[PDB]
Amino acid sequence: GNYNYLYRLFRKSNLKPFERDISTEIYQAGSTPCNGVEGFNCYFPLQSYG
Amino acid sequence: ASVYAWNRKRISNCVADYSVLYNSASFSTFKCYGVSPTKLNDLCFTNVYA
Repeated sequence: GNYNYLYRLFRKSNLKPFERDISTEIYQAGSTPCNGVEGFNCYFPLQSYG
Repeated sequence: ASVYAWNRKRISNCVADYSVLYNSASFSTFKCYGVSPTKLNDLCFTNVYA
């Protein structure tokens, strides 16, 4: 498994053309705020291809 | 019901509030495979099999 290539699974909004997002901030996927901490409906935005 | 005789409920002719279902913290698994959880309140479907 080559897991070195990653894509942004989760983001709040669509990008502009020629816009790059490298910010590794947590995403809030539910009603509960995450406060930078993983948990229920709190996921890392960057997931790797298998 | 049991899993060999799973109960199928037909959800139709009604308006469905998926935000209450999605914001509930009792659910340990909420995984969608053909739609988005945040767009369930925006999309429309003919019927739902539960």
